[PDB]
Amino acid sequence: MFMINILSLIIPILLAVAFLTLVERKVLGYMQLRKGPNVVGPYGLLQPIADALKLFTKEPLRPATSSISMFIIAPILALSLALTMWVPLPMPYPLINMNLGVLFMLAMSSLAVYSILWSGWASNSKYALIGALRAVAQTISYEVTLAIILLSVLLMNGSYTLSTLITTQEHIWMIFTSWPLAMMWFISTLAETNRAPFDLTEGESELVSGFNVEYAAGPFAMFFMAEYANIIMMNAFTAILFLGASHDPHTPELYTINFVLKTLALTITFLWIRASYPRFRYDQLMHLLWKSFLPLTLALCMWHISLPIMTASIP
Amino acid sequence: NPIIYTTLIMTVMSGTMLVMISSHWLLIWIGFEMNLLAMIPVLMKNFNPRATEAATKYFLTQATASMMLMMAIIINLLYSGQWTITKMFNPVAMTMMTMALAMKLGLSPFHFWVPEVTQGISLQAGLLLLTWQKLAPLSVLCQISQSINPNLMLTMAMLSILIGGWGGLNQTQLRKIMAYSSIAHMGWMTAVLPYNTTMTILNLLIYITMTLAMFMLLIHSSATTTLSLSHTWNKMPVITSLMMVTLLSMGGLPPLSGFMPKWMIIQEMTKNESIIMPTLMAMTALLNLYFYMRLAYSSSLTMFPSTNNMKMKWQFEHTKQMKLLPTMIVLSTLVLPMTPALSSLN
Amino acid sequence: MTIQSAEQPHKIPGRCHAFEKEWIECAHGIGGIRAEKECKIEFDDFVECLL
Amino acid sequence: VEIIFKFNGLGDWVI
Amino acid sequence: FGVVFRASPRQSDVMIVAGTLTNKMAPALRKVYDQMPEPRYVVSMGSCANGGGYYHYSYSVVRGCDRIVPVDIYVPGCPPTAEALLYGILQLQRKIKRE
Amino acid sequence: RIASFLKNAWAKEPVLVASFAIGGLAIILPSLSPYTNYAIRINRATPYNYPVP
Amino acid sequence: LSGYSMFAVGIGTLLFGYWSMMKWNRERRRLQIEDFEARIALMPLFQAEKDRRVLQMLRENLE
Amino acid sequence: MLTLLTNVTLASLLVLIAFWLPQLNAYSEKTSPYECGFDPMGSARLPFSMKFFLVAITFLLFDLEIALLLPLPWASQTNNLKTMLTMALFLLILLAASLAYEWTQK
Amino acid sequence: TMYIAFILSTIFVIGFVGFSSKPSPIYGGLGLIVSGGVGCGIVLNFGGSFLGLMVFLIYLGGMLVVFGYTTAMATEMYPEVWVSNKTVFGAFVSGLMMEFCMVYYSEEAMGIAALYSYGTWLVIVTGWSLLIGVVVIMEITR
Amino acid sequence: MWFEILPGIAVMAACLFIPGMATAHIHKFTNGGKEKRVAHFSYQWNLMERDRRIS
Amino acid sequence: LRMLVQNKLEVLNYTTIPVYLPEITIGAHQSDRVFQKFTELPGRKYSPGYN
Amino acid sequence: MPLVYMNIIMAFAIALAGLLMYRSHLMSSLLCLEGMMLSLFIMSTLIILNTHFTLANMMPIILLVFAACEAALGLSLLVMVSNTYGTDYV
Ligand code: SF4
Repeated sequence: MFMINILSLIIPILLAVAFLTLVERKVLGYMQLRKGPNVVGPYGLLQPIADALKLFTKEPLRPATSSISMFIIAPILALSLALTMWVPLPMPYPLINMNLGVLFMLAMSSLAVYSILWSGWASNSKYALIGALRAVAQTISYEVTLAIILLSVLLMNGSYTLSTLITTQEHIWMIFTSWPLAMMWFISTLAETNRAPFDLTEGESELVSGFNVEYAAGPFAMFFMAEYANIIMMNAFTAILFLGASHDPHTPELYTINFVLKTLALTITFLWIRASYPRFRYDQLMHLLWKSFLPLTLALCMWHISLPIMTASIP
Repeated sequence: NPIIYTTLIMTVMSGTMLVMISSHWLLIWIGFEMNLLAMIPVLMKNFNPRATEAATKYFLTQATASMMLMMAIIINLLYSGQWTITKMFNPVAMTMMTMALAMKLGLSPFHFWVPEVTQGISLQAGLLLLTWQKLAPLSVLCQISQSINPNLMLTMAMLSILIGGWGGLNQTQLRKIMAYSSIAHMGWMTAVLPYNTTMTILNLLIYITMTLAMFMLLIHSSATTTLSLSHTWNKMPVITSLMMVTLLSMGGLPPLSGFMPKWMIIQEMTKNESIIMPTLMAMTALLNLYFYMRLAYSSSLTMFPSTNNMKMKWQFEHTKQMKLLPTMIVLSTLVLPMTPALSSLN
Repeated sequence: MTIQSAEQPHKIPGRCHAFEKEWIECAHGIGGIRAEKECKIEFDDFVECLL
Repeated sequence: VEIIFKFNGLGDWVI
Repeated sequence: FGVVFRASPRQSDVMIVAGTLTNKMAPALRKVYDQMPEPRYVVSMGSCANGGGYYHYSYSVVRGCDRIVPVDIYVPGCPPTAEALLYGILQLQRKIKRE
Repeated sequence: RIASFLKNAWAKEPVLVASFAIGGLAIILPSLSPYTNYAIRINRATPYNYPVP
Repeated sequence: LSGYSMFAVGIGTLLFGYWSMMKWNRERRRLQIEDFEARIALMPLFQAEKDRRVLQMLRENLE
Repeated sequence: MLTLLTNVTLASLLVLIAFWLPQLNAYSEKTSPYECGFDPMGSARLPFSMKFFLVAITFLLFDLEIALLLPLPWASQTNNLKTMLTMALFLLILLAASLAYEWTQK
Repeated sequence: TMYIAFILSTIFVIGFVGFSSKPSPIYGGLGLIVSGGVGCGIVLNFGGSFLGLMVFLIYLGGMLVVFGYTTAMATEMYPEVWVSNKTVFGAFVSGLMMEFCMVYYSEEAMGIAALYSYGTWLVIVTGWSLLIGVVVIMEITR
Repeated sequence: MWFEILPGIAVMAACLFIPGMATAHIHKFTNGGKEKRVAHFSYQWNLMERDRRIS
Repeated sequence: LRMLVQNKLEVLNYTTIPVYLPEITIGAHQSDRVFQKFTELPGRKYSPGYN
Repeated sequence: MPLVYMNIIMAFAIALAGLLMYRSHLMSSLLCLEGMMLSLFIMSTLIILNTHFTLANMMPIILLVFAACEAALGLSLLVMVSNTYGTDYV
């Protein structure tokens, strides 16, 4: 019956990305004073399914210039990995007890953007190629610092297994110990997921919906959907990794009741970032990283390498 | 800037010294591998549309060679679980280690890259490529002389001499000729290797001394194409009058030092019987000599017509003297009644 | 880094430590050449240990 | 296998 | 009302045509209309492009917006008050609902 | 005067300054701490492998 | 407010962090090593069991 | 492998219900590539830049480095840290050093 | 049994059949993606999981992306699919028949953790090598 | 007003709430309240190896 | 570039290119002779500091 | 030797023959070379996993490094050749 467990992992999350869309327009609406979607609800609630139906019902043209195979295979990979990254996530009990699933989170995250590269390559359009390319730039440029700071915050939990990361947070929370790395992790999740100030892949006004343009109905729904999969997922990841909680084994559910709060508390924040800052432009986007984030990530890294020895506090 | 250039060249020296030190195989493959990365950029100084594809050739062949080598190491490990150099324990692997090294020396029929690459770079980077790069792969062949499959070695060892001959009669511009000279001497080094390594290392020393003599001379005159060399007899007659000799020492005319290699080699192989092979080899070495002679005719023995513009150049002495040169001439010539000292190499 | 044995962290045994140990103890002053004769049996058992 | 050198065959688990 | 301005026709359907049209501009308009997914619509807006409107008689205007694309609802105005527009699009929904 | 351009760099590139600060301090400091001798010692104490009699 | 206050609060948060983490981490090292004594006590008879079971299967398959 | 298969089959199912469903009329020019209205001046070619690889290669050579950083958490529990610790710092210095060299050769 | 590791080896080999045939570098990049995931799976089956995830991360999550940059610099109009030429497709079939003829015919943890404490020398030469490799990239592009 | 966001957000929570519960109880449902068993190392698996046969 | 300014023969290095047009080129006899004459001058037999 | 190893070795042989059949723009060759690299890696790691020859668990990753490293270099040369032509080996 492991299969029904998996299905039980995949349906609720898709429902969650739909309602995530709706919340996005809601909160992001009230920042603007204007109310978000409302009329169709009554509280808007029925909207996202009407939305998705509007999409899938709508004709999804196969572009004349595009090669078709890549053009179809890319979205598939997008939702694929967007969902697959969810499996080893301790809530409290992971669906899979990977010995080193964090590293696996990095693996999935790193194959993610490759789909973007195909998405813009097979799309054949000028905007497609240029936007896809700059997209891959920002992405990788952030995955390096990403993985280093994640390393440095992992020297002290003990090991790459995730469940232990609960155990190592039975009191103080990791965040008080190494918040600056939490900042850089936060922002790296704010760019790797391609979000608000680090906005370039969509391009928007800069490049009229970026790489994603030539995709029409369903595949567009897939990239859109998968994008929100990554946003909630890196949010949950940060939540478990920097914010511990009380955990009685006899009542696991209690813990989850806490956990969705602590993660939702993050996701909303991205939206409340989106309502706040103009995007960086491709120079500065990489400037602040290579010039400014990174060296601190290193100095902090040697520092965190060095505490356990000086403090005699080896996990 | 020199401060970086010197770090590269020193890390090449290190990248070979490492091969000459480590016993573990992995450190040898690391030795070549580090050697490569540090070898390519130095070919790219000055930088030409030509030089670029020169380096493309060199890298492409060295990379595939290093690949086959590592594969054959891994196969060796699979069938004996070792990392120490020693004997290899699986002929299908051993022949590939021989092949990989055969590319690294540039022995024929793998040789085709070497005459071309030499064409693409300045005589500095050229000389260094034809001497220092010849150390490491030989440095490992001496260590795996114990189990070599002599047939496979002598075949490339001969064919290197024929190809090192016929492709030498044909060219004008000197660098390509120096390439066929070296590609020919490597046949003589790698020939005797199965039988007695000390003769190899002797021949190696003579070869390096020789090609140092030549390339220092070509540098001293900045000649390249044969005709360009032809003018030099009037400006600084001595150095053409000295290229003659060093060329003859390449040719191995017997009073000269360059005869010492061949004449020890012929000894060693003759103890092994194998009497026919050195006869063919020594006969072809003649063919190798002939284009050294023709090149001598362009230069010192006869005066090709001078160009007028040369006259002003007569006022201006050459500068930036290269200290190491005179000794590199003299050792590469007069040393013949000092063969026995070869036993110092044990 | 050389050899199957030769002290490894937490003293984890090689899978074929024994035949290897015997075979190397057989190998010293004999040096290389005669070694491929006399120690052949040991190396053989070591081979079957490997493959 | 007769190619190049012998491949002992059977399932992978055995080793 | 759920409607949201999203650029790039391939991710959009109904099209507003606010403001006066001109000759050089027209072919691009036909291009964009063609590149929309079915079930595409459009909406002429203002006295603008219902039929040139104020600029009905000039060499560069292309009279109505109608003469290059198959318009749905019209929303007369100059400019139409945004609210009259709103009544426009709601009327558009009350036309889709009869589809 | 060398102290003076620290005011300058601190005015100019603070991020990088903090970086060199903790980045070097993390190297110099550890030798000073006594706990380090305990720190290695702890890992002598824990025995993944069995203690053969 | 004042910039010094920022660094002050931050760094204080750090040191308190390192401190508590030190305590808890050491303690968990102790319960770990005790767990290693636990397994290390269990081991030998498992060695015996796997032993007899192996020789068993080997005999059976031999027959 | 089971969850991989169910995920991929799920997605592929969404694709098939995405195409074989609207059931309407594709035709030329509708299927022509988008170019903000006016037709493209030419199919995508060569957006060449040294400024791509000049850094992207540096990415690749840091990623190889972090690949060596990964063993660290486990290496931390080795019996002899003073033998280790220098190296634990060492690579990071070179990482930084490499960056530093790039930082200022422009 | 399942022979699952072995059939993975088979998909691996055809991954190199479509890869070693040379039909625009981009599709070959796909070839190394497929062969990559198959690779990490195969090495995962012996349980050297950390390594399989190195290659699944460091290689495929690194390399083939930078190749997804080279093609932006190379491309040329009308790149060829595998089907787009008789020698390419002929080559792919040429691989398939051969491999088909063939078919017709933790320790790791401390093991790699040892790299630092117990094997400083390699760390030295790798550090030095990568560093001066960055220098080489400089001295070529500049 | 802003409180009216809540119907939109609570529906999020419950959805995310589901897997966290759904797995944690399925374990207990299958394992008989034993609350699953991790086996990161060969040894612990050896304990599950010694087990099953013992029952 | 500064290195090129020094050692002027280098700046002259290609000015004596062999192309053998009849007006520029000189037969070996005249050149051997004239250069044999150039050495006759007091300051030219040797490098300047030594003469 | 178990058949799987034979299969990987053969993947090497194809990863070489592909490098040497060698055609059109050379970027394909840097690919084929990297594929070759990967086959050697996997073939090594399976072995070190086999005999529990634990120290050598360090090698494959180190192997990988330099190998990837040279390939990382290789693209740069291609750039230059791409710089004057829009690449082709021809
Ligand atoms: S409607 Fe009023 S505003 Fe809009 S174009 Fe016609 S005239 Fe100008």
